[PDB]
Amino acid sequence: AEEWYFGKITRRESERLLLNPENPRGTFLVRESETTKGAYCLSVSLNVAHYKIRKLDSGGFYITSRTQFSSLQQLVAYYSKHADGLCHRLTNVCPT
Amino acid sequence: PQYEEIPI
Ligand SMILES: [Co+2]
Repeated sequence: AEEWYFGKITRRESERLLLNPENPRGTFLVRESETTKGAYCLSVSLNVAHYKIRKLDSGGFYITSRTQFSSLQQLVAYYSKHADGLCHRLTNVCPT
Repeated sequence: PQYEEIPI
């Protein structure tokens, strides 16, 4: 649950790590958002896309309202099976 | 600049 979580890393640095030529499409990491407090961000790779992971006041997370999760790990497991709206399916955890 | 949105 920690592997793909890079925490407080900048958007610029997440793009720099994801854009490594060794990383296949679908390489990703989850991080804290720099513009929206309380929310996270899923960065996936070749270009990088950034998705805001919003948090409901009751608890859960979601990128789009039609697909909600109890946690970041439930969100990651879901998009690792189907991109379902994302640019690509989550395939690889970004190397440190 | 911005973020990608899952299409509606
Ligand atoms: Co299927």
